[PDB]
This record gives sequence, structure tokens and C-alpha cells, in this order.
Amino acid sequence: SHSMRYFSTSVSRPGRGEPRFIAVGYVDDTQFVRFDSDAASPRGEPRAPWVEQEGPEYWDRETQKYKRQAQTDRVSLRNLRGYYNQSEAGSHTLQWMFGCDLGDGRLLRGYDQSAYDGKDYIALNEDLRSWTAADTAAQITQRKWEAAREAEQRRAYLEGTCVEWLRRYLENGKETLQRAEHPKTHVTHHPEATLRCWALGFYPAEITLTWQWDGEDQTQDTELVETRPAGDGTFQKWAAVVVPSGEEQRYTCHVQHEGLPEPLTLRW
Amino acid sequence: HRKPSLLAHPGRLVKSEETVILQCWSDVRFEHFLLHREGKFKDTLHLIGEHHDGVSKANFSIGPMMQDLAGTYRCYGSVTYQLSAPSDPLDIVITGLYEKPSLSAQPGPTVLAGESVTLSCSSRSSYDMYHLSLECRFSATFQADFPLGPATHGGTYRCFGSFRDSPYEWSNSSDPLLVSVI
Amino acid sequence: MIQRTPKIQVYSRHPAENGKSNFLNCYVSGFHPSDIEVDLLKNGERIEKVEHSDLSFSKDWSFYLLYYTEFTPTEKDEYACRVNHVTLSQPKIVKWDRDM
Amino acid sequence: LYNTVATL
Repeated sequence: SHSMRYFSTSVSRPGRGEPRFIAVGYVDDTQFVRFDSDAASPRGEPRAPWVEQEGPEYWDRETQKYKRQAQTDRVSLRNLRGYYNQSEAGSHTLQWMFGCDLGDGRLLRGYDQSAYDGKDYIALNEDLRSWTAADTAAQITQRKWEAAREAEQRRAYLEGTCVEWLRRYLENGKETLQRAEHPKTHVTHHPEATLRCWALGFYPAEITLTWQWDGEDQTQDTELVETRPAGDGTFQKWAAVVVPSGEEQRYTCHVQHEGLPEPLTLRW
Repeated sequence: HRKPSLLAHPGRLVKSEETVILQCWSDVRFEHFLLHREGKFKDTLHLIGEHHDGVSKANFSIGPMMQDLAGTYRCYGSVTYQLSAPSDPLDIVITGLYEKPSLSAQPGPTVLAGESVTLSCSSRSSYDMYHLSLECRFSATFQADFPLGPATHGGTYRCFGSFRDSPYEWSNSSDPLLVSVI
Repeated sequence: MIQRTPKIQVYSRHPAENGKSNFLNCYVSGFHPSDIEVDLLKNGERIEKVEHSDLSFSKDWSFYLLYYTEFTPTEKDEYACRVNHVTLSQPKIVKWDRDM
Repeated sequence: LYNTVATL
């Protein structure tokens, strides 16, 4: 159930020069590439080991495509300002996201959509041949892209190029991309008292934490934080509960994760 | 001072990602030339003057063609800055960004002298206006009709489509249509 | 034009234990636009060798970033995260709690 | 592998 995803952002700064462009790429939960237009020598930079040995031809072609897209965004930002009758003084944001999902081993579904100032603008439909415009301004873009046969080009990338290279990355980095890392767990006691179940250093980010009581889920009184990055490629999460001081040994924490042979059960 | 002249080599219709020369020239021996563009992205270019072979000129290289380089151009001569009157405006157009329209002749491509002949330009894309070249413009299957009047001297014609909000960005060229008067 | 408030979490990479080298993190997510200023405070004062990740965003188009630095936790040495955003009336400080 | 497309 692997996937490859790209995220691009352009932000305009009237007066302080031409817009800022940043793009990043992921395979599942692992970043592997970045590009920033404000760097001294702007170029595509690897962020995972399994793309570090692709050769200078590969990385020069990627760099040229990034610089082309930043120039394309600069024109689009000027066009959007005209569609919406906006002044030339304010700052505006344009975001773009695309990628492919794999299953039998081929394309499960593709993505390609855009946003302006935080709201939907235009998106490629799941048929990879028609568009969904969000307002009357985006209808101008749809008419231009239909006349340019542009949906044909995005479908060809998503069904061929996206799938081929995702398979290549998954093979060259299969020792880290296809080997899950199990969480390290422990329970802490904080004085009626508080029981906290920890899970640290796991990959991928998908995980489930559940407190119990003689086999009964305790969902009603469970504090739970959002999954957060550890900073080294792994993730953390904890779930807490409050308990009558004395019944601590009646409660159990349960962990479900890809890196465990079978689900875990913990006590304080 | 007097205004200079401005032309494009080989023409003002520039294919996408190609290059064109904008040449300002005069008999006055200007030291510098300025090239100004009005449109989406305004710019101003400067070049030193060249005085060989009986004329004073400067050759501005515009390319590879992108959307931000299309617009209305005017060039100036500098006596020192201290500039002259503006040259006649010149519209530089980028082509090849959309699919080509269809071009047909209502009473036939081969015609008799004195007979009236009308050309038609159609497409399924929602183009807002069409352009004919032997340089007419008519507003918009979306199609516009071009009447040529009584046939005298035929030639070869081409057709382009465009959108109202971006008048310097044209579609691909239609297939050329040869008209013959006999 | 939409705008969203940042969510904040302050924590360490590994379980804290005074006298040992660690990494102190401040994780901001769910905000819009992306213009933001985030500071790591050592006893109320600014640390200057702080790095951060590359800009990215989620399904709802909101951004997320991680700020991190090397540090040594001890006792009675307090740490906090200070962020400012167009959506906040005044800067917001969030203190580090090594039990959370 | 990145991809670059038309303007809006």
C-alpha cells in the first residue's frame, strides 16, 4: 500500500523580489528530496540514502524541472491576481500536490490538485481526464487546460512515470522502506492518579493506542496527543487515563503496529 | 529628438521556446537604446549603440519565448539619460500553446476573378477571438467568418485562437489554406 | 482568503535525563499562511543555533514545521517555545514538560 | 521523479 507524494508551495512578496518556491517529496512517511529557491545555489538535494547514488545526470534533470516550475508559478500568481481583481501589494499563496498510490502492484489511484490562499481552486478528477473547478475564476483555467489537452499529459505521468520510479525507489531502499520499526513502550504513573502509555521510535506513523479495564475499552476518559515526529525519521505518541488510586493494576494498554508480530499488552 | 524605428526578425509571431530579435534603429547616432515592454511583466532593457554600415542600431535578443515576454514593445534613443520620442508600438505574440483551429473557404478555395470569397475559422475549444494571417481579428463549435471581397490576388492563409484575458498568447497555427484566383 | 491557528507541542527526542545530551523539539502544525516565527527559549532567553525542517502541508492545505536544537537538560533550567503568527493577538509561550 | 506542468 505504498505511495509517492509531492508538495509545492509558492508565496509572493511584492517589493522584496520574486516569489519564494519550495518543494518536497515523500515515499510513504519518508522524505527524500527538497528544493528551495532562496538557497545560495538552488538545486535538488537528496534527503534519503537510496537516492544519493542516482548520478549527476539524474540530479541535474530534477534541478531543471524545479526551476521551471518556480517560473511557471510566478506567472500563475500574476494571472490569479487578475482573475480575482486583487491589488498588486498583498501577499498570496499557491499550493500544488500530486502523487500515486499502489496496491496489486500497479496504480490504485492518482492525485493532482491546487489551492489558492488556503482554499480549493482546481483539481483533476479520479478519471484522470476531467477537471473540477471551485469557482468562476478557476473556470477560466479549466477552459485553457481543456484547449491545451493538459489532462492527457498528467494522466500519462501518473499512470506510467509515477508508478515506475516508485517501484524503483522501493527496491533500492527496501531495507528501510519495507522493514517496519517497532515502538518502544512503557507506562508511567503520575499522582486518583494518571496512567500514561508511551510509544517511541516507531515507523511508519500509523499506530493505535487503547486503554482498557478487564477487557473493556475506556475510550470515554482517554487523553491522547497527535502523532509527532521525533526528528530522526521515527514518531511518538502517548495515551493517558485517570484512575482511582488503588485500582492501577486493573488497567491495560494495547498497542497495534506494523512492526509487532502480534499486538501488545502493558501494565504499570 | 526624433523617434526611432522598431521591427522583429523574422517576425512578431514567436513560437514557444524559440527566439526573436527586436531591432531598434535610426539615422541619428544614438549612444544607447532602451527597449520597454508593457504588459503582465513590465521590463526595460539597455544596449550600447552600433554604428557600422550606414545606420545606427541595437539588436535585442528575446528568448526562449515564454508567456512573460509577450506584450507591447517600444524603443527609445538616448542622446547622452535623455531620451527621444517613443517608436511605433509593436506587439510580440507567443504561439503554439493550444490546439489548432480549422480554416475553410465558404465558396471554395479555387475561385474565379471578381467572385466573393469568405474564410471561416472554427474550433471546439472556447476561444474568444480568432486571427487571420496572409492580420485581422474577429470575435467568436465557436467560429468567426472573414470576408475577403471580390477575388483579385490569392495567397496562403493561417488561423489562430486566443482568450480575452491574455490577448498575446495564441493557439497553434491552423493548417495553411491556399486560395487561387484564375 | 483563509487563516488557521498553529497547534504546538514541546518535547524531547529521547526520554529526558539530566546531564545527558538530547534534542529539544517544537512542532507547529495546522496553520495558514506559512509566515511564522518560532523561538526556543533557555530560561526565558533566545537560543541561536536552531534549525528547522522543510515546508510541507497536509490534506486540508495547512502547513507543518519542526524546530529543533541540541541541549542538555538539568534541574531548575526551564525551557519553552515561543511562536508568533498573524492569527495570534500576542506571542504564545509553551513550556517544556518532560512528562508529556 | 518530479513533474512540471502548464500555468494556471
